[PDB]
This record gives sequence, structure tokens and C-alpha cells, in this order.
Amino acid sequence: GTSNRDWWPNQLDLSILHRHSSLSDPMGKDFNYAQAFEKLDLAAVKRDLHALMTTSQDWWPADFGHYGGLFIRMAWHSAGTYRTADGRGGAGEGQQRFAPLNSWPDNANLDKARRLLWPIKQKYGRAISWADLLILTGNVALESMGFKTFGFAGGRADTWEPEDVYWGSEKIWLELSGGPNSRYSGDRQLENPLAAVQMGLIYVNPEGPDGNPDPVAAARDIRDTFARMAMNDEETVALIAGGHTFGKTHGAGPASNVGAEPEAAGIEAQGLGWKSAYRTGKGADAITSGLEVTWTTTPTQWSHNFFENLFGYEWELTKSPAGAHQWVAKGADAVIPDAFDPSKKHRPTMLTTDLSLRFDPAYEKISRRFHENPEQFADAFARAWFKLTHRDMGPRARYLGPEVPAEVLLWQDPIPAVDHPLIDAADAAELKAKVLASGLTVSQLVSTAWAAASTFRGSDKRGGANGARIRLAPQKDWEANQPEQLAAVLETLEAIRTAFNGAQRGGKQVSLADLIVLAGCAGVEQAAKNAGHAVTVPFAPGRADASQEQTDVESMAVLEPVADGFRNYLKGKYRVPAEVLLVDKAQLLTLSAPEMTVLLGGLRVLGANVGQSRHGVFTAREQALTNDFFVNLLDMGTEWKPTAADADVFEGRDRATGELKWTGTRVDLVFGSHSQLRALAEVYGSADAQEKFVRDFVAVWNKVMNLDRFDLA
Amino acid sequence: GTSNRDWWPNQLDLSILHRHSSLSDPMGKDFNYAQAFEKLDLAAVKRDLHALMTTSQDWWPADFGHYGGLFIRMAWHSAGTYRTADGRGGAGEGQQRFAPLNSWPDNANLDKARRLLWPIKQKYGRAISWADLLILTGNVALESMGFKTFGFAGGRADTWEPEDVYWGSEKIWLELSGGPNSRYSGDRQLENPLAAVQMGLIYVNPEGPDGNPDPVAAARDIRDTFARMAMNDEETVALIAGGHTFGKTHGAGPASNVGAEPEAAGIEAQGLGWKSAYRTGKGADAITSGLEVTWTTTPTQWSHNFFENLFGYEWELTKSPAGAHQWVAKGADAVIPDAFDPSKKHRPTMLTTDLSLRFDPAYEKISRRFHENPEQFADAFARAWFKLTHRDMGPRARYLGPEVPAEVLLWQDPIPAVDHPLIDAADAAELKAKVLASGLTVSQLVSTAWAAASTFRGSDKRGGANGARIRLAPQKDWEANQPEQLAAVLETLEAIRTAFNGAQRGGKQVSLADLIVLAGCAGVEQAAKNAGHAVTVPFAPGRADASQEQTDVESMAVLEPVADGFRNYLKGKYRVPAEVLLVDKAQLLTLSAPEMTVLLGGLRVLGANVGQSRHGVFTAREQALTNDFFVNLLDMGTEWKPTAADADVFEGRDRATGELKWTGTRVDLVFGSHSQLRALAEVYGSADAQEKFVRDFVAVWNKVMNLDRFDLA
Ligand code: HEM
Ligand code: HEM
Ligand SMILES: NNC(=O)c1ccncc1
Ligand SMILES: NNC(=O)c1ccncc1
Ligand SMILES: [Cl-]
Ligand SMILES: [Cl-]
Ligand code: NA
Ligand code: NA
Repeated sequence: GTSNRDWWPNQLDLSILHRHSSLSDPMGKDFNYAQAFEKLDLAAVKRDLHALMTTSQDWWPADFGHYGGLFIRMAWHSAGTYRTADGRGGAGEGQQRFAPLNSWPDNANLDKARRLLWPIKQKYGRAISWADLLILTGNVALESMGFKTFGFAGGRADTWEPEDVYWGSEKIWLELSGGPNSRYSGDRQLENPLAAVQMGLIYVNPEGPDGNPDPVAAARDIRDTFARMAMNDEETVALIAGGHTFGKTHGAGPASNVGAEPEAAGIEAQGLGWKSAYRTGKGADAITSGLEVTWTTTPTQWSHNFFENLFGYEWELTKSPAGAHQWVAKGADAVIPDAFDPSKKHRPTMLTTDLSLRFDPAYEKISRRFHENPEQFADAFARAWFKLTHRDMGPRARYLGPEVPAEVLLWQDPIPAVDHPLIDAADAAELKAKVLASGLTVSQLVSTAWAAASTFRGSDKRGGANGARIRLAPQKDWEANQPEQLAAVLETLEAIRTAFNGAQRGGKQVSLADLIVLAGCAGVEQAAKNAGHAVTVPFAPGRADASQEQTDVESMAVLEPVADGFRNYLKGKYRVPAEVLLVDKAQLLTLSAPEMTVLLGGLRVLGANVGQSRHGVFTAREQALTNDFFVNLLDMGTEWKPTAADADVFEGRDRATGELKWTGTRVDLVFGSHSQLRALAEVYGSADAQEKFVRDFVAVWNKVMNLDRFDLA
Repeated sequence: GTSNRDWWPNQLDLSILHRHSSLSDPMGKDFNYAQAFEKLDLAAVKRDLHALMTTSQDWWPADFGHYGGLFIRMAWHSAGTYRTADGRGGAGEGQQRFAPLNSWPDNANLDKARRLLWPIKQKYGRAISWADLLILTGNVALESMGFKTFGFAGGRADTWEPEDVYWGSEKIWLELSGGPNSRYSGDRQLENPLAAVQMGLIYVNPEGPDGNPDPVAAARDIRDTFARMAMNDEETVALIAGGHTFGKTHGAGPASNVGAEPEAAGIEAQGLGWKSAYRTGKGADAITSGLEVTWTTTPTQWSHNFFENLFGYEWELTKSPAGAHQWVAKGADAVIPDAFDPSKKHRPTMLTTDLSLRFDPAYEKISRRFHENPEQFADAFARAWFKLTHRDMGPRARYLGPEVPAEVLLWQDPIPAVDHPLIDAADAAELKAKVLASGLTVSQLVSTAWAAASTFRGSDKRGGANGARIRLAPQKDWEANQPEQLAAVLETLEAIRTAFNGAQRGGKQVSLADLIVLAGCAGVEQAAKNAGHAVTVPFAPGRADASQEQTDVESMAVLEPVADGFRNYLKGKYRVPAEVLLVDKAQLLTLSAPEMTVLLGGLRVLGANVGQSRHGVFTAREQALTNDFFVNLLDMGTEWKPTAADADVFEGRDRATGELKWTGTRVDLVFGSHSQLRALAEVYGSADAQEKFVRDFVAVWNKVMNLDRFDLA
């Protein structure tokens, strides 16, 4: 069946902006997951999950009689696809149940784990999503086995189709580095935005880098991949040691026994995969990773035995029954219990990646401290497990149910509670007039508010204008934000705010976060008036100002835009074409193709480009809100060519005279090239479309201003 | 970027059901194209188009000073992708402007024709769709050159993304037959549903079959492909002769001069392609097909010179400047004008496929009659051109504006006007009660109404329950429709109708087409009652009964379902998996994945399977409307295996006892295998879902009942 993707594999794919339509969603347009979850009897759900832990099913018998380890690994993998670079992956959409993650090699047999949860899912129905259930089940596993969690928030709404995520370019599962589509270059540099060492792994290879069983080298990969999942050294050691306090791995026989992954299995397998011809195919004969390691003397109970073993023995390199590299404790007694046979015991074993916690010098010091102070280990793991499993849930206002921790954590980019009356519509009109009387231009007001709001990404629900973090390090210094002009605009807004707030009775005040947005609205109003349209822009108050100490500077670096097509900004020269980067950004902002089109066309004419660039400013009435961008872009009286100096900048000349009319980047011209985008630009560039352009612009502007406003949801 | 399609190339692609969401649509959800078109000043549009015809642009100079020929070929190609086998292709969605059709080799330089129309599109905006404008432009071309068209209907709403259409399996444009993905097998049998001889052609190869310049052989491809586009011999000769009365081909130099098709061209080309390094690249130097033929002495005026030349000279095999086979008149004077140089003239030329009209014996008699009687030629062509360009527009109720022809054509599957009062809601309740008192079962009433309504396909908007054609040849004899049971149900319904209609005052009556649907509604209400739910199934009267004499039997053959997963029906053994056929049918019925899921699950338990098969009937309360399908499908207590006798039927056995519980086909079990479908099935199989399943079933049943009801749009 030959498709457009086969004929034109490097054309832009806009379908990624149109996933998650109401067409694929089986719930009404009215279904609100938060409200269904708020009625769930969470306690009853936890009781059922507690019972499930030791209700072994014959089609996938429970190791040691307890599914706890399996469910902790299930939950860890649901969370563990998260990348800080784009905020994609993570547990927040329940994507583990869809392709490709349902069939990743590292997710082998987690199909069985999710099938075990079906009766509970079915019983509670829409009131608990798969996405919430997977994490809750991890929590309950930990609790069942004697570990007290830091807490749990519901509110991860289920999704209904696979996300479009760049997981790499390799065409072979688990391909080792240096192939034709290598994710590594230079001195083992992993390409952004990837956060795993091989296609179909979560973070690293348990045998060591590219299969080489060097724990020191393995530590380097661990540290890099975990940093790319937002975890520092302490959190990392706590998570790995904490997780490998429980359960075991499965490699009872050769991996050639294991058949097709779920998405490749036959229809009779009913959504399950990795069927094994080794012996009974399950239980004591299970093959998952190929490794055969049990870490502790009590695999179904919280202990301090991980670090006791890690430091208490010396380790020797050996092989699992499947042929995989792993480590066995030299001269040890058989103290580890067998998962199925009460008469067999085994020597302590470890993976290469466990030994990393000992033999990397920085990890070693943390592992020692946790060894000597187990209460610090327990607390670090609890905190890290909460972080891991909630990292992509967004602001605290989205957290539901009775187990939400009251402690506010730095990584949540917290926003202070509003404790005063908010501005009303009269106050908003007075502020907007003061803004316009101060001398700030349309371009300044629009650029500033765009800069503040457009850090939001729906992937992990970080960023947005709430908080006024654009006035703090590091946002205030980002090149795309034009630090010098930004400083000037903020100093003017701050004087307006000080004066308005000092005039108030009764505790009313306006936050700078609100005023930045409100000021951008005034700029759009002014621009509409410059074009002869009478427009009021909607504005919702209630944003607050976060302090510098509430803003982790390092964590904030990943939100820096290195490409923002909306401002015609590229930080350097990338191997990814700019128009691909524009679509990627539109996706993070939750924009459809029509929204992205109208938005960019308006921003160009309002003066939002970085550095006052003229590229794509296809108008003679800059700072007026018109559809000029489109009308001029589509004018066949102009011919375009890439410039001598740069293949990425284009000159548009009068076809008859050869005179230069405009210049543009690939981001500008793509709207006139791509057949679906051009169809959109046409709508907005038609003679009957001036009002529609202004109205659709206002609506999309307001949408971007409100992206993070979960306090109103 | 490696995708799910790369890893699992034979998994089902559900995205095809979720195109044309509101997300991709730049118009408000309120936009009604029909109402915008009805206020268009169509006369003013045709005046602008008329002026455009002879206003040559230097970027693509008009041959002979007139764009007419170019626009006729543009409109012919817009329409000429149509296939009767699935109704896909055609002009009715304006898909020529999107991938892949925008870049087919046969559509070369029609990018220039569409660009020429941009000023007029831009002037009239949303009041005329691209889809309508392409056809109108061809009409105006013909009119400006002296040809009287049979009429024009507007109402083709624009679309905003490529359709997913199977155009063949070849991986090389224009691949010759007999390759690894050959569309031909046996004695030159073209695979259904294809209607062109090579990938990226409209119908046939202008040089002859696989490039072999034998007009006799070419005539066989012409006849086959045109029949597959719903054209008989007379229509075919009229179309080809009629078209090639105008304009010329373009092959001024070697084809190697011609660059990338639009979807492959650089961003600077702004949506145009096939840029030519040959001399000026355009005009007198134009290269399109590679052939260099001008058919008549007045290429910008309607004439009967095509047939005068065809019969008046003898023809010699020759080559264009690009190397293509074509024919030149032996010993002729230079009587054909040059497109750009008034001092240069040329001999008559023909394509191999033109000579087919003379040298095929059946075409020859038609071409002679048209030769001797050009008034018959003009009338046949007018009629054929109307048919061609409207074939996929659907019922007459969708035809808009002031040039709709009053004559009703058999190919339109016409439906008589309703001339009497319609039944009201109390009448509908009395009819439903009489239906249920007659002893027709839930199963019979549902099967019958499904059989009648489910012939509809949104691709060409043919079929549906309006007309009561299920009582007529050939529908009454299709094996899927269970002819003997159908006859029994219809006889009972007809006696109820005769008695209701005989009791009325005031000319009120009910059509059998309405009653068949209404009776299906009664079946579903009774099924819901059997499960303890009281619902009313909505019903809209106003269908009418068409006669046998108003039903072209041969044209109706292509609507026969050979695969209907909704009735668990497959007519024979196909190369395509049945679950793929199910998705194909869902797409033709305009169903989303959730609608297809709910609908199939309900139809199973209502007894809609052909032949009373138990396959997929996963309930112990058949004829009760419950969600049993899903609850039992998803029960992990049952294990499934393909049967000894058949790899396409499966047995479901109790996992503990080995007892046989159910049987199912691939269509049944796909809902428990495919990860996106199983996520849907889960919603409907959850303990809180019984009411939602009934509500969603009823809505989708009603939707299918109404698919053809453009009289209410
Ligand atoms: C360097 C990072 C990590 C590596 C390379 C790694 C590797 C593995 C491997 C290969 C398995 C065996 C899979 C099998 O054959 O069944 C496994 C099991 C497991 N891991 Fe990890 N792991 C890592 C981090 C984590 C973390 C962060 C957690 C949780 C906080 C976790 C919890 C588990 C648990 C509970 C199991 C046991 C599964 C069972 O009992 O069925 N691991 N790990
Ligand atoms: C067996 C069927 C047909 C074949 C193989 C065929 C082939 C061709 C070819 C190869 C060209 C030249 C393209 C170029 O180099 O610019 C052409 C031109 C043309 N064809 Fe057809 N054609 C067929 C049927 C039709 C029909 C059904 C129509 C309309 C009723 C039509 C109308 C035209 C016109 C108007 C042109 C002139 C283009 C211009 O003046 O720029 N043809 N045809
Ligand atoms: N792959 N996922 C995203 O790009 C995304 C998800 C949710 N909202 C916005 C963006
Ligand atoms: N390829 N196109 C179709 O299958 C279709 C188009 C419009 N409505 C329904 C089905
Ligand atoms: Cl994602
Ligand atoms: Cl189509
Ligand atoms: Na995410
Ligand atoms: Na069609």
C-alpha cells in the first residue's frame, strides 16, 4: 500500500498536530476526567490492588508469590520514558499501553502486568485512568512490601492513540552504537532529545555500554541518561538501589525461545507477546531481559540488603543461562531465595549497572552514605519515586485526590497561592490604558507576552506565563528573549504595577505575571486598532509571581528555545530543518495546523521577530494586525530564490522587474510550499478573510496566554 | 525518525478513520459551504474566468493566447481519478491540490493551471471551494470556446488534508507492468479497486500499453479503465474526442530537463514543480508529458476537426523531440497552427490512444457516427462531461446553484420527489408497535435495516436506504442480504404499509424505504427493552421508493458488499486480511474507530450476522442490546486458538477446563488484539458502561440510517 510518507519521506508531517481529536476519543466531548476521578473511592481501589499483589494467575505466576516487583518495574517503565529536552514520554498519558512502547524490548512482559490490572480497571471504569492506575499500582506494590510512599496524585487523563514521538532513527531494535543511524557521535554524545542509549531501552543497557560489562563506563551512561530524565546523582542512586531492593530479573533459558513482541504477534495472542517456547514459558522458566539476578535475601520486603550486598562482597563476572553478562558474589553462601522452589537458594548477584553505584567515584560516596544511614536512603527514594512518577503532571493545581503531598518541591516550578482580591474588568481597562500611554510599542508588548507564555509545553505541562519567571534567571537572559529590550519593558511594567498597587484599597493588587499578559493584550488591541478593527482581547487574572528561590535555574535550561519559528529564531545551524522545528514547537504548544498558521502570520506583522528581523515581515503596515503576511506570501507576482550567502534565507523579487520585495526563512516560506499549509494560508489570504483572520488570531493568542492556567480548569 | 508503520508495516492503520477532524479545518465548526455558495454571484465568477482565459501570464504563457485546453485537462484530471469499485477519487473533494495527486506525473504542470486560478479564488474566498472552481473553470473554458455545456452544480466542500487512498503497491512512478508489485495478473487483469494502468496515470499510457504503440491493444486498456470509471464505449469516445478537440500536448525537448515534482521540489518553488532547464522552460519550450501533438486546426474553438483529421489522413509512427511515440499524418500539409509563432504551421498529429478510436472496431462505429453527425457528438460529450465531473457528488439534493440541469439521469440513482404529508411521531410509534406485533424478530428487523442502509459510501455518496432499492434487482439477490429471509421480511413490511396507508385521511402515507428503517429502529428499541433499557431510537421520515426502471442494475453491482465485517461476512477468500476490509468499510461509512467498535459489538449481539453465524456472538442473551460482546471478548479466563479446519476462525476455551465457550473470526478478535481497538473495547466492557454503550449504539445506528439523507442537510 504505497503512501505519501513512501514517496516524500522528508516532507513535513502535519498529522502530529491533529492527533487526539474528538473523532478517536470514545468519551463524550463533555467527559471531564478530573471530575470522574474526584468521585472514585480511591481507598477501595487500593484495597483491590493490595489483594491483587498475592493473587497469582497460572498464565503468569507470581515470583515469590507476590507481583510487587513486577508492578514496580511496570510503573518505573511507564514513568521512565520521560526526556527533559522536550518533556515527551513519561507516565502522564498511559502511553505504555500503545505502540511502540507496549512492544519495546525493555517493556517485555509488562503486557502481563497490565493484563493482571484489567479486572480492577474494568471494575472502576472511567473513574480511574490506565495512566493513573499504572502509577498507583506501583505505589501499592511498595506499600504492600513495607515501604511508605511520599504520596500520590491522580489526574492523568487517558489518551486514545499513540503519541508521535521521535525515539530515534535506528531501524533495528536495540542497535548498538555507531550504525548508519547512530544516536551517538563525538565522545559518546547522545543526540538531543533522546534519553536512552539504544532503541527500545528505558535508560541504559544492564550488561554495560553496547554490551561491554564495565561498571565504570556504565556509570557514565547512567549519569547522562538519568540527567536527561531530570534526575541528579543522589536521586539516581536512590532510585536504582531502591528499585533493585525488590524482585528479580528473568533469564532462565536462551532468548531464541522468545517470540514476537505484542504488536507483531498473532491475533489469537489477544494483545500479549513474547510467548516463550522455553519449558513452561513462564514462572520459574520466565525469560524477560535474559539476565538472571535476584538482589536481596527478602525480594518481597523492603530491606537494607541491597547496599549490604553491594559493599559486602567482591564481584565476579559470569553469565546468565541466556548468555548475558552479570555478576556473582565471590565465595558467598547461597542466601538468596528462589522464586518458586523453597528448597533452592542462590548466591548474591548484581547487574553491571548496579556495580556502577559502587565503582563510580561520585556514586560510591552516595551509596556509602545510604548504606551507613538507611533512613536517608529511604527518604531519598521516596522523594525520587514521587518525582519520577509525577514529573510530567504539571502544576500542583492538576493534582487530585486525598494523598497529594502537602510539601511543595522545587522541581514542581511552584507558584504562590493568590491571597488578595484580583483585578476586575475596570482595573484591566485602566492598566491597559496606562500601558499604552507609557510609550511601549505593539512590538515590545507582543514580543514580551509571547516570550513569557510560549515556554509552555503540553508534553510535561511545564512553563507558561504564570509565575513571571521571564523576569528571573535564566529566562531573563535567554537570547531569544532579547535581554536588553526585555529589561526595558519589564522596568516600565514594574513602575506601572507599583503605582497601581500603591493606589489600592483593601489588599487588591496585580501580579507582574498578570500584567505582562495584560500588557500583551493591550498591544494586540492597539495593533487591531492600527488596522481599523475594534477588538477587545480576553484576559483572565490570577497568575502569581514566583521568586528566584522557587525557580531551579538548571531545570529551567531545558525550556530555552533554541528554535522558535514564531519569532523567526534559530540559535544555531541544526541538522533538523527549521520547518520541522516549527511543527515540533506547535505540537508542544497544543496548536493545530490552522492555529499555528494564523498565529505565525499575525506575529510576523506585529513585530515579534527576534532582533527586529525583516524576514517574513510581508507588510508595509508593521504593528497593525492584518492578514498581509498571507496575501503577500501567496502573490505570484513574486519569485523566490535562496540567497548566495545562505541556502536558508530567500529573496523574493518582482517577477517582471527583478526588484527585491522581501526576504524570508524556511519557516516563512514553508507556508507557501507545503500543500496543506498553503491551503490554510489561502483561507486567511482571501479577500473575505480580514475579520476572520483578526478573530482567529485573537482566539489563538488568548489560548497561548492561558496554556498553563490549570487554576481555572 | 522510525515510526510504528516502519516497525509493524502490516498492523492496521486506524488514522484513516480519524482524518477530517475539526482540528485540521480552518473554517468555524459552524461553516456551511452550501449556504456560502448559494449566495455566490456565480455569473460574476464566470465573467472573471472568461477574462482569465485569454489573459496570458509570462510565468506560464498561454498556448495560442488561450488557457482553455489547459483548464479542460485540469478539470478532466480532477474528475478522472474516480474508481467505481470504491467510489474513491473524483473531483468532489478538490484532492488534486494535495499529495499525492498534485505530484502525479499525469498531473504535470496542472500546478500552473491551479496557480492561475488563485486570484479568482482569493477574490471570492469561501463562497466557492477549490473543488467547485476546478470544475467550473473547465466548464467556462468549454463555453468560451463555443461549446454548450449540459450544466453545473456547486456544492463540493473543500477538504483540508490528503485522503488515504490505495492507488497501487508500486514503489516507482509509472512502473511498467509485471514488476514485484504488478497491478496486473493473468491475461492483463487489473486488480480491484485500481482504475489506471500504471502508478501515477489517470487512465492509460498515451504511447500505448507499457509504452507499446499499438492502438488496438491500447483500446483494450482504454475500455477497461474507462469502464472502471463508470464510462461505457459511447461516453468514452465522446470524452476523448471531445477533450482532444482542444489545446495541445507539450514535449519540446528531452524529459531529462524536467526537475522534481511539487512534493519533492525545493521550498522556493512555492508549491510548483517540474521546473524545466529546457530553453525558456515554458511556453513554446514547454515540456509536460514529453509528447508533441496538436490535434486540430483551431485548438481554441469547438469544431469537428478531431474526427476529420482522424478519418481524413493515414498515420505514421514517429517520435516527439523528447523521444515519445506519437503519430503524424502522412503527406499532409502544414495546416495546424503553432502555439506562439504566427508564421509557423505543422502537420496533424495524434496519440496512439487517439487512433484507438478509429482502429478498435467497436469504437470505430461510434467515432464514425460522431464524425458524420457532430451534433450527436456535441450532445454525447456534453452529457459525458457532466457525468464525469459530477459522478461523485451524490444525490441531486446536494446540487446547488442556478445551472443545475433539470433532466434526471439514470446514473444519478434518482429518488422521486415526496408529494404527500409525512408520518409524525405518533404514526411512527404505531408503525413500530405493528412491526413488533407482526412477529418479525429483533434479528430480522436489524439485519434488514442494516442491509438497506449500509450500502452507503461517502467516497461518492452513492447507496443508502433512501429509494428502497433493497427490494429491487440486484440488491434483493445479493448473498450478503440473505435473499429468502429478506423477501419474507419485506413482504410482511409491505402488508403493514398497505394497511397503514389504506387507513389514512388526507393523503398521508409512508414509503417502504422509510418503513424498512423505522422497522430497524423498532428492532433496536425492542433489543434495548429486552436488556431492561427504555430508549427511543430517533427516526426521520422523507425517504421515497425508486422504481426498477430508475435503477441501473449494472451500476448497482459495484455496491455489492463482498466483505462486511459488521455482519461477519466475507464472500470469498481474499489476499487482504478481513480486519483491513473492516476498516475499509468503516471508512466508507464515515465511522470513527469508536463508532465502528460500538456498532460492531452491538450488531453481533443483536443477531445481524449473515446465515445466523454464532461467530462473535459473545452473549447468552442474544437479541438483547448489551455490551456482552466486549465483556466476554476481554475476559482473560478465555484462551483463543486458530482452528484445525480454518486459520481465520478461532476457538475460545475456558483456560482452566478446556471447555469450548465461543467461536470468532479475525474481525471479531481484532478488537481484543489491536492495541488501539482493545483500548476502545475496554471502555465499553467496563462495569460502568452499559448505559453509555446503549446511548452510543443508538447514535451510531441512527447515523448510519441517515447517511444518504442530504434532503435534510
Ligand atoms: C540503571 C537503571 C536500571 C537498569 C539498567 C535496570 C535494569 C533492569 C533489568 C534488566 C531488570 C530485569 C528485567 C527482567 O528480566 O524481568 C530490572 C528489574 C527491575 N527493576 Fe530495574 N533497572 C534500572 C533501574 C530501575 C529503577 C529506577 C527502578 C525502580 C525504582 C527499577 C526497579 C526494578 C524492579 C522492581 C525490577 C524487578 C522486576 C520483577 O520483579 O519482575 N529498576 N531492572
Ligand atoms: C485515453 C484517454 C486519454 C489520454 C491518454 C490522454 C492523454 C493526453 C496527453 C498525454 C496530453 C498531453 C499533456 C501535455 O503534454 O500537456 C493530453 C492533453 C489533453 N487532454 Fe487528454 N487524454 C485522454 C483523455 C482526455 C479526456 C477524457 C479529456 C477531456 C474531456 C482530455 C483533454 C485533454 C486536453 C484539453 C488536453 C490539452 C492540454 C493543454 O492544451 O494544455 N483528454 N491528453
Ligand atoms: N508527544 N506529545 C506532545 O508533543 C504533547 C502532548 C500533550 N500536549 C502537548 C504536546
Ligand atoms: N478516500 N475517501 C473515503 O473513503 C471517504 C471520503 C469521504 N467520506 C467518506 C469516505
Ligand atoms: Cl509522549
Ligand atoms: Cl478520495
Ligand atoms: Na510527556
Ligand atoms: Na470519491
